Amino acid sequence: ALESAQESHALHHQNAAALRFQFHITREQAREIVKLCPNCPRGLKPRVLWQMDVTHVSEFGKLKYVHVTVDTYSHFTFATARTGEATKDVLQHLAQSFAYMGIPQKIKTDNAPAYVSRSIQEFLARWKISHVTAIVERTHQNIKAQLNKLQKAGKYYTPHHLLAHALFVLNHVNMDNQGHTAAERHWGPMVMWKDLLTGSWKGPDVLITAGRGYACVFPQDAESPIWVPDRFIRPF
Amino acid sequence: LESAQESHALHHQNAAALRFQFHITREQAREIVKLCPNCPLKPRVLWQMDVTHVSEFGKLKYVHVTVDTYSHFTFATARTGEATKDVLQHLAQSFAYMGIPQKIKTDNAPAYVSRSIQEFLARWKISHVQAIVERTHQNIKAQLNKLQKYYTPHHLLAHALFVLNHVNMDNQGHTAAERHWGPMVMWKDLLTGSWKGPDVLITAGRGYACVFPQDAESPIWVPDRFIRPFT
Amino acid sequence: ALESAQESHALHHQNAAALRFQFHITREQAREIVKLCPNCPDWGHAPQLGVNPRGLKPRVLWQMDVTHVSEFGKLKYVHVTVDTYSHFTFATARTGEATKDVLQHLAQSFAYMGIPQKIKTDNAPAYVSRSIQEFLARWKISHVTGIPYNPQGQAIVERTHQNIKAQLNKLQKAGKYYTPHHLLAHALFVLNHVNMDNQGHTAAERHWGPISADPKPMVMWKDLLTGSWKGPDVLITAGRGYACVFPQDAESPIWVPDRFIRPF
Amino acid sequence: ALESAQESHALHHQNAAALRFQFHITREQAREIVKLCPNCPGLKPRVLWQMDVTHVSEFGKLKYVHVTVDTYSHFTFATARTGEATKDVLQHLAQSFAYMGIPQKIKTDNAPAYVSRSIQEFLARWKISHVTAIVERTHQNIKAQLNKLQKAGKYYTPHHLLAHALFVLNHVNMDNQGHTAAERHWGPISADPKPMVMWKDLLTGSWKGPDVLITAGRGYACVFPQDAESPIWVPDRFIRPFT
Amino acid sequence: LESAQESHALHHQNAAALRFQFHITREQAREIVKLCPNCPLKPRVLWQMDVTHVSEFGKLKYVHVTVDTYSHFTFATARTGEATKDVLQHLAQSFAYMGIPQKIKTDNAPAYVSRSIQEFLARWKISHVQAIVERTHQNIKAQLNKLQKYYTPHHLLAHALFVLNHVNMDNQGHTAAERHWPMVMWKDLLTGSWKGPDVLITAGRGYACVFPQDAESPIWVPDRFIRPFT
DNA sequence: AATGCCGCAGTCGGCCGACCTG
DNA sequence: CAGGTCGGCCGACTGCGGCACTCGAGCTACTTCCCTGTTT
DNA sequence: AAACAGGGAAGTAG
DNA sequence: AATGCCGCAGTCGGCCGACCTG
Ligand SMILES: [Zn+2]
Repeated sequence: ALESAQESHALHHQNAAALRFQFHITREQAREIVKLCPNCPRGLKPRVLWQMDVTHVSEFGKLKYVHVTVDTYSHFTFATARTGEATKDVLQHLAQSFAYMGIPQKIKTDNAPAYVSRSIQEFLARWKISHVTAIVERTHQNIKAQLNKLQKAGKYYTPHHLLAHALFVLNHVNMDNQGHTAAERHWGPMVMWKDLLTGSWKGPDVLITAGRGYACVFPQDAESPIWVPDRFIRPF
Repeated sequence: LESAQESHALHHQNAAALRFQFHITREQAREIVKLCPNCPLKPRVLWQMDVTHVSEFGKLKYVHVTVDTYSHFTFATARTGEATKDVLQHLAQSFAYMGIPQKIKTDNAPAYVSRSIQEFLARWKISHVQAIVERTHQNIKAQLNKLQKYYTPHHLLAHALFVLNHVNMDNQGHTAAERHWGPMVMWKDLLTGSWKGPDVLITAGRGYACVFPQDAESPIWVPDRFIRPFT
Repeated sequence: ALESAQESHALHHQNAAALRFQFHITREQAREIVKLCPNCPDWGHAPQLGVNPRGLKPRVLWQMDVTHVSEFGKLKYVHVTVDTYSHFTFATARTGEATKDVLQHLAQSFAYMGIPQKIKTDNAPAYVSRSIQEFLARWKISHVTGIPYNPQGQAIVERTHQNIKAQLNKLQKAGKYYTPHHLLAHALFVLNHVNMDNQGHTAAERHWGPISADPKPMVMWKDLLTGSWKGPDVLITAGRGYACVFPQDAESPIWVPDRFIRPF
Repeated sequence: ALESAQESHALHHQNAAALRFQFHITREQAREIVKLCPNCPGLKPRVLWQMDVTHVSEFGKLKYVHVTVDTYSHFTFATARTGEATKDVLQHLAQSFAYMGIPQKIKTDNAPAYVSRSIQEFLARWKISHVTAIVERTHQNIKAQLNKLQKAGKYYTPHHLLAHALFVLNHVNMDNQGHTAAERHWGPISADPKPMVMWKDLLTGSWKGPDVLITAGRGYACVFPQDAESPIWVPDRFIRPFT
Repeated sequence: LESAQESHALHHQNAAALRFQFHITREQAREIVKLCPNCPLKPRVLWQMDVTHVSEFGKLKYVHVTVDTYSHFTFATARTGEATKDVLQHLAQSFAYMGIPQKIKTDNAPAYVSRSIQEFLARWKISHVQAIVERTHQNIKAQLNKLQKYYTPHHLLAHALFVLNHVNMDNQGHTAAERHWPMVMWKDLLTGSWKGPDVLITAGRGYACVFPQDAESPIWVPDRFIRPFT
C-alpha cells in the first residue's frame, strides 16, 4: 500500500488527494510523500465557455509556443506545443482541441491579431461557435509546475511526450477534494453466485439487473454477462 | 431539418447523429446521407493497439490506432515510423487521451514486445496478451476519405477522431465519449408471434420490459411473459 | 467430460436427461447446456408473470374497450367501462365508435359511476387522439395507454365483456326486447344490482358503501426486482391471480402474482 | 387551490357547499365564486319514487323528458325521449332501474299511458307496487342545470348535456351537511366501523384530515387520504387519534 | 454449368473469367458469383511497390506487394517486417517472378531511400524515384478473405496470387499473365448519343471494332462515327 | 363408427455427506 | 467428537399450450405527410 | 414568387 | 407511451345438530 504510493509518486508525481483516494492511505502519509519528493515540492455546465491563450516555455526551444485550451466550468485542461502562433498554428490547435474535448459555444480570447483574424472567425462560424474578446494564467502556472516536476522523472524524447504526460497527470488521474478528476467532471451491489455449469461459487463480482428470478451477474468476462436464477445467488 | 444539410457537409457523420442532434425524421436523415456525394463491463479495461498504413499522408503513413474494447473510443496519430520509439510516443499520447487501462491486447510485432516498451508498461501496472481493431481501421479510412481541404495530416486526422468520437452515436443515442464516461435478452414479437433477437434491455420492472433492437429506431415494450435470458 | 457433453449437444441436440444419464453430470448442468444452445427453441410456455393493477379505493382506476354484438345490427359497437376495485360495470350501444361516440359514452359512464382518478384503455386511435386527451385534462382525469397488441393489459374489461355477452345471450333467449338499449339497460341492471357475489355484496354495495378493513396479515414476499425473499410486509388484497403488498419503505403498493406470496 | 375551485365551478357549476367541502375554501369565498358565475343566479332509500314527464323546448324533438326521483335521497335520473307513450315510459323505467335499482313502490300521476295495462303488468312482473312536491322541484333543478351548462355549446346531442347535468346533480352537488346524492341513495349511512384519524402531511407540514385508516404497526401507520390514489405510510409521531 | 460452380467454389474467380473459361451466359456468371456466400506502353516499364499489414498473419503481417503498372501483374510475399533485409529479399524474389524493370516507384520510407537499397538498384541498372497499388492491395485483401482452410500463410498467399494472376481475365478475355507477356470517341448508332472513351480493337477500310468495358461483346461501328481521345 | 396428451422448465422437499459445535 | 447443520442432489411434481389440413382479407379510425389548386 | 389550403396515401392499432 | 382474468361448476373438508348406543 505505502510502497505502491511511493513508486507511483516517484515515477509519476501525483498530488495528494488523488493518491489518497487511489490507495486508501493516511492523509499524513500523502503529505510526507509530497514533502520527501524532490522533484515534487465561470459557467454553469460543461462545454459552454472556453478560454485560450499562448505562453512561452523556456526549455521547449523551437516548440516554446504553448497553446492552452481550458474549459471554464470543469477546468478540463488540454494543451499542445507548436512552432509558432500564426493563424495556421491557432487553427491547427483549435482542430486538435475540438478533437480532444468536444463542441464549445463560448470562446474568450485575448486581443491577438491571430485571434481577431478573419480566418479563425469564419472557421468558428462554420462550426457554429461564437468567438468573443485569471483562469488561463493559473492554468499555465499549473502546467509549467507539472513540467518542472516531470523533467527529472526520466527520459522524455520530445516535448510532445512530456506535455502529454503532464496534461494527463493534471486532468485524468489527479482529482479535486471531492474525489473527482477534472476529466470526468467534464462529463460527470457485489454478489456471490454459483457457476452452475461447474458448480463452483465464483466471485464476488458486480450485478447488473434482475427480474424473472434471473440475476444478470457480470464477471470479468469482457465479452458478455451471464444469467443465473436467483436461487443460486447470495448477497455479499 | 434545416441545419442538418450543412452539418453533414461539414462533418459527414452518420444518420443517427442527425436524427438525435436535430430531432428530424429517420427517413429524412437517411435521405440526407444517401444524397450526399462524399458519403457513399466498464470503460478503460481492455485495449487493442495496432499500426496501419495510409498512403495519403506520405512519409507520415504510419498511423497508430488505439481503440478501447468497450466504448470504442478511438485515438490515433501519424508518425514517421512504427518502431519502439514511435509506439512509445503514441502510447503516451493515447494514455493522455484516454486514461490508464489495465490490459492492452496487442499483436506480436517485434517493436511491441521489445524491452523498453516492456519495462515502460511494467512501471504503469499494465498487462499484455480481434475484429474490433480492423473495424476501427475501416471506420478511420472511411472518415479520412469522407473529409475530402485541410492543412496537414494531423489536422484532418484530429478532425476524423473528433467526428468519430464526439459526434457519431449508436442507436441508444450515446456517443463514443458518453459511452466512455457514462443486459442481453431474447424477446418475442407480438405481431407475428415469432421470437427475434438477441437484443439489448434498456430497463425493466414489474412484468414489462423495454427492448431496443439494433435494427430499429424506437424502444419496444414487451410483457415479461415474453422475455428470455440469452446466454 | 462437460465439454464432451457440450459438443455432443451441439451435434445432436439431445435431451437434458439424455446428457445426464450418458455423461454422468449434474442435472442442472444438463439444463444449462440445453439452455445455452441458440439452435434449441426458447421457452414459450412461460408461467404467469405480471398482473393488472387495480386501485384499492372505489372510483380510482377504470378500464375501457369496445366489442361487437352482431345481434344489434347497426348498433353493434358496444362500449364497456368497468371499475377495477368493485367490478361495477356500465355499457352503452353506440353506432360505430369515434371521438364523439367515445365522448358521449364517457359522459354517460361518469354520470352513472362518478369521477375516476385515471382510466386505462387499449391503444385504439380514438383513445389516442388528442381530443380525448384535452377532454380528460379539462376533467382532471389521468389516462394510460397500455402495451400494443396485449389484451392481457385490459384483461379485466375483457372478462367483463365475457360476462356482458353471456348475460345478453341469456336475456335475449328469455324473451322479447324493444331496442338494444332496453336490453342493455336490463343486463346492466342485473349485473350491477342483482348478480351478487358470494360475500353478501352486490356490485353497488361494493362500488359504493364503505371499504372494509379487517386486520390484514403479513407475509413473506419475493421482490422480482432483486431476486430475493424480503419481508414481512402488509398484504392489502388478494385473489385468484393477484396480491398487493405494501412495504413501509416502498413509496407505492406493489402488485405481484399469488405464487410469489408465501405466508409467514 | 381556490383558483382550481373557480376552474371546477366554471366546468360544472355545482352548488357552493360542494366547492367548500371538496377544496377547503372559506364558505363565503365559495359563495362569491358561485355569485360571479354569469349563469348562476320517506325514511329509507330505494323505497318510494315519483315519476313525471316534462317538456323542454331547447331539445326540440326530444322535448319529452322523463324524471325519476327518489323521495329520501333525491337521487335523480332522467332521459330525453321522443314520445310520452307507454313504450317510452317502459324504456325509461328499465333504464332508471339500471341507474338506481329496485324501488318498493312508484307514485305517479293519472297520465293515460301510465294507467295502461302494459305498465301495470310490467310492474307486476318486477314486484313494484303502483300508486296514482318533490319532482316539480326536480324539474326546476334539471332545467336550471341545463341553462348553466349551456355555456359550452360543444354537446353533440341532448343525451350528452343531460348526462352531464345528471352527473353534476347526482355525484358533485353536495348537501349543506357534506354528502352527495349518490352517497345518500346507496345509504352506507351509519356509525363508522373503523376509526377516522388525523394525519400530518410532510409536504405541507400541517395536520390535514380527517382521513380513513387502513393498518398500522412497527412505528408506522397506513393512512389513506380521500383525494389521494394510494396509501401513504406515515410515522406515528405525526398521527393523531380522532373521534 | 456444374463445372463452373465447382471452379468458382474452389478458386473464387471473377464472373468474366468463369464465363470465358466455361462458355456460359453473362447472366449465369453474375448469378453464380452473387450466389456464393463467400462472395460479397508495354510490360516491364514502371513498377509500384508498397507494403501493407494483414492482421491474421500474426508474426508475418508485413506483406509486401509489387504491381507492374502496365498489365497489373501482382506479386506478394509475407515476411518478418518491412526492414531493409526483408524489402531486399522481396525485391529479389519479385525480380525472379516478374522480370527486370526500368523504373520502380516507392514512397519516402527510410527503408526504401536507404543507402543499401539504392546501391543495389544502381548495381542492377534500375532507376528509382498513386491509386493502382492501393487497388491491388484491396483486391489482394478481398481474395485473402474470400479464400476461406489452408495450412501456412505462404500457401494461402501463393494461391490467392495465382487466382488473381493466371485465372482472372478482364473484359477482353486476356489473362493478367498473358497481358504481361488507344482511346476513341464512338457513336452509339442506335440511340445516336455519343459514348466513350473506349479501347479500339481493330480498324481499317471504313469499319472499326470497339469493345467497351460494360459490354459483353465487341461493337462494330463505321469510320464515320469514330473520333480520337486525348 | 370409440375417451387430450406431455415435454420444458421451475420448484418444493426429502435424503445425505461434509462440516460446525455443543 | 459426534450430534447437529447445511448444501448438493434429484425424485416428484406442475403451469403452460398447441398439435390438430393449409392461410388469410378487410373494416373502422386517426394521424402525419406529400401533393396541388388557390392567394398576395 | 412565396403562401395556403384540400385530398389522397400511408402508417398504425383495434 | 406501463404487467391475465374469473365465473360456472365441481368438491374436499370442517361445523354441528341430530341420532345411535355403550
Ligand atoms: Zn455527407
